[PDB]
Amino acid sequence: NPDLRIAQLRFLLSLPEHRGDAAVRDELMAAVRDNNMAPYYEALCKSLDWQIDVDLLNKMKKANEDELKRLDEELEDAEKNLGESEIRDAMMAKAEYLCRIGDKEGALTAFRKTYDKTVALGHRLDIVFYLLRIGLFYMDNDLITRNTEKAKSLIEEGGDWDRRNRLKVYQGLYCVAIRDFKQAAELFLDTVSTFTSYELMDYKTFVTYTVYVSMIALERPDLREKVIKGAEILEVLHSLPAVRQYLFSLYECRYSVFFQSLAVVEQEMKKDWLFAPHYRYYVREMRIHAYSQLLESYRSLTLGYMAEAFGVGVEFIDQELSRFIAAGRLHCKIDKVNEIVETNRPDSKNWQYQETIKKGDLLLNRVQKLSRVIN
Amino acid sequence: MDDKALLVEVQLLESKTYHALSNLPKARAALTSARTTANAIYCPPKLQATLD
Amino acid sequence: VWEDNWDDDNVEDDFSNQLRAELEKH
Amino acid sequence: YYTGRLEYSEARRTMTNALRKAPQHTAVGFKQTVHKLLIVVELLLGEIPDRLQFRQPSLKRSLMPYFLLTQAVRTGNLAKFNQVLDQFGEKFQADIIRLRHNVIKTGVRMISLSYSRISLSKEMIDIYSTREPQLAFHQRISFCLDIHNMSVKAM
Amino acid sequence: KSQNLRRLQAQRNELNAKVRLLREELQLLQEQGSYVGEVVRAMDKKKVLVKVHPEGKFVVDVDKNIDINDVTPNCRVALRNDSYTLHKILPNKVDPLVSLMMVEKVPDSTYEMIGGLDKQIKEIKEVIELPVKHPELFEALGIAQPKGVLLYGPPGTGKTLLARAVAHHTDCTFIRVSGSELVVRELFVMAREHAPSIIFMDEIDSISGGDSEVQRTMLELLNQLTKNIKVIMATNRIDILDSALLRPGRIDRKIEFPPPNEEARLDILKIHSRKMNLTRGINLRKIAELMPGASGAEVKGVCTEAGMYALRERRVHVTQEDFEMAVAKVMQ
Amino acid sequence: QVIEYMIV
Ligand SMILES: Nc1ncnc2c1ncn2[C@@H]1O[C@H](COP(=O)(O)OP(=O)(O)O)[C@@H](O)[C@H]1O
Repeated sequence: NPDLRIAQLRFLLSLPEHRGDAAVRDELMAAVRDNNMAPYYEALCKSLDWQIDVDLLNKMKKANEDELKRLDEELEDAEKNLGESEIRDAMMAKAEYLCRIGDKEGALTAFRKTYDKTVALGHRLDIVFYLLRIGLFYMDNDLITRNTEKAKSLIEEGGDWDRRNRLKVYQGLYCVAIRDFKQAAELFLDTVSTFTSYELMDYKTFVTYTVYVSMIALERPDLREKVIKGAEILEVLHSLPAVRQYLFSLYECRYSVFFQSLAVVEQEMKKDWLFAPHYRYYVREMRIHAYSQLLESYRSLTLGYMAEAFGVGVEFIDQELSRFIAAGRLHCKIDKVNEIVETNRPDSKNWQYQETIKKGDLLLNRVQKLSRVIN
Repeated sequence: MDDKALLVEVQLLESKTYHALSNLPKARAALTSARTTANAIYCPPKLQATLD
Repeated sequence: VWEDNWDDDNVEDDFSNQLRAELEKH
Repeated sequence: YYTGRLEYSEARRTMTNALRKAPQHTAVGFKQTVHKLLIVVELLLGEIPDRLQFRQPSLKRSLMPYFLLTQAVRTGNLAKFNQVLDQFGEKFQADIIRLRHNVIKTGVRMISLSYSRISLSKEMIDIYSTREPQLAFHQRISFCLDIHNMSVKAM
Repeated sequence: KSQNLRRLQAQRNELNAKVRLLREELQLLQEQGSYVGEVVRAMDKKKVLVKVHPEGKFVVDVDKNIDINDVTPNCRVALRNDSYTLHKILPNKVDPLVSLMMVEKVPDSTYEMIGGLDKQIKEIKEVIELPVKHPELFEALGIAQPKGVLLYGPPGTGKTLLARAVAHHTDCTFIRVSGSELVVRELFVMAREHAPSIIFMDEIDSISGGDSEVQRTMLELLNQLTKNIKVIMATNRIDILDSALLRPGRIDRKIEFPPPNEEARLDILKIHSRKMNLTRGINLRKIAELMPGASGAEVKGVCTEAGMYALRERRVHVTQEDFEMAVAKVMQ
Repeated sequence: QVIEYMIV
């Protein structure tokens, strides 16, 4: 099932000297030494990594022509007494095998080839999962979205809601990579997760991904109780105490350990390949949601009690909160006249206005990009 | 013997013993199991309503 | 991505600012 | 665009009129400096983060200095805008108070400690409104649709 | 100015054409309404032999722009507005079998979701698409023709669904003559027209000469017989039927359906459990634990009843125990 | 805005 943790390894190796060689190097070449697969694993090492030596590469290409050569005579064998289920499965030799080649033609032009001569929807969304899931490995967003609108074609009897949840996990795992943190948590949250022994779910990851994707967009009063007093996730983060003490350090206001808990997440931001403005934006919105949670209950916030939030003192809160009100996303202001921060709340009536100036402009601009002669 | 001839009632009673102190190793399992074996007999409303 | 981030100027993040924060206090 | 090559009131409407005709035109000269120069002038009026950095990967046309000065104003201090200016020095387009203007949009609070600190009729503060304040922006899109009629006069 | 003026001419002429056919539209609708009807097709100079809807016959003409050459029988379209002469063609309007397929809508599309039968599908695909899509090795192997398959098994478990599925992987057709309610020998013509076809039967003894009569009645025409039609008979027991069918080989294939064992019932209960939501983990084996004599249906029934037993508590996830009170309910 | 307030 291309491609597994080798996606994360392919990230971690090409990640800079934050992480290079030395024992992410062997587990990568445990697959490269395994699966005998030339057409990506030379394009893998091309990226500032490794060159010829050809030492693995010869019997790698040789077993590639062994399996690739022997699969062809089932495509030419499946006419004696072998129907379209067997030309089908011969194209599954070419399809699973030429999908773990990791080529975007060897898999991609085989799947539309097996989209012809095709039995019903034990296939039509079996492959469009299996095409979507390697599209995650190659992050080609057009392939993902076209597999969504090809994958909303489940009206079989398709009200197969242990296969909607496979697609719902795929939507959550993709929409966390395209900033849509609203769609990610609930989809994840209301899923439970199970996909052929959770092999793409790769759990020891999933419920964690939920409980540190939630507090971006899942609203702090509403379903955060459904996070906390929801008896489906609390017992499986019981074995995961780090994200647990990341979770109950917001609603319990013990923030001298919460910034500690968020500094952990900024060290396990390194792992996931949906990476860079996701963790910088993520720490930004954990940070801003943490400060806005504190000062909203008070009409006046003193310097000593805001210093009590960790123990950072003054200038951390001063420069940082001045950057936040420079962004204007809280309502506070660094009233150093007394060193007591004031907070009323102008509501979200203005939120819209400010939102829609930019929004409106962008929308018209798109049309302004089109509605000239170029049509 | 024949399944749950009276162990619907005994299983109800030991299901009453846990909730004095205990947790989920009974809570849903033995009670719902008593209900699964409680839709296959002539039920009086004493035993069936006590199971309700 | 494709929702405009800052990612500009700022020195090493809440891990290191956490580190010199608690170290500078203590 | 050549008319775009002082005033800042209409450099962005001539930026919309400018950034039209280049499917694949040149690699130096005509295609290159129109985009990056005009968005630099779009920071000479003072327009900051959210059209800048994710709009960069279309061109990527040698892409160092002008973007560096855009975040050098997006932060807004003279200390590292110095080394944007003097250490580069060849960036050209020679033709300071604007990155001063950014940080003092905040204030400490408002007055700033009896009219004195440094950082380095609608009683509301300017949120929104239901009168003259938001009306101006409103009649923006209406005007746009009216100007977009031109579409009906083309077949 | 003249070019723009001719653009204004295009606008004015367009609106003037709109008012043309609106004005002669309001005088136009004072004319007649064409009839409609199926036919038995023409023979001669013009010709039709129609049968119009209320009273079913006439012989009418055809207009110059109709090209009487393609208008084939049982393809209803007419226009003999008043004098009785054709104009054009309309939506074919679903021929005969389209009727007894959509009507007896009994046959439910099925494909490959058969719950753990592989010897059975190997043997039926051995004798239902090899004699259709590869006849070449039968006319060189010395085999005459395989035709006619008897599906004997318990009520449930393989009927109306295996013969459905391998009828439509092959895209053959699936004619069912189960029952004779509303309308033998005429069905053969339809099957012949379809070119390739599959005829299916009925199995009633309990859930004198019922349908073995028609069975042979079409094996008499089928034996000497425009060749890729394959009758299928499902019965509950092989011993209950006629001694005339006991004539090897009259039934070139006697496929056997057993009641499902442990793992095949975790396969069918795996699929019907793949119809709905469950939870983070089921481990479906304990339900299959008491599978003992089960039936195909006996699995779809308990999975729907487990869904309803999750529905009774207004709950949106089918837990473990709703299966246990489903299969512990249905033991009746 | 009564002067200011093309659509037809
Ligand atoms: N192996 C199986 N796979 C899928 N469905 C089955 C299986 N066995 C029985 N069924 C169920 O039986 C129903 C089809 O009825 P059928 O088996 O044709 O009746 P009969 O048992 O009288 O032949 C379907 O709803 C189907 O779910």
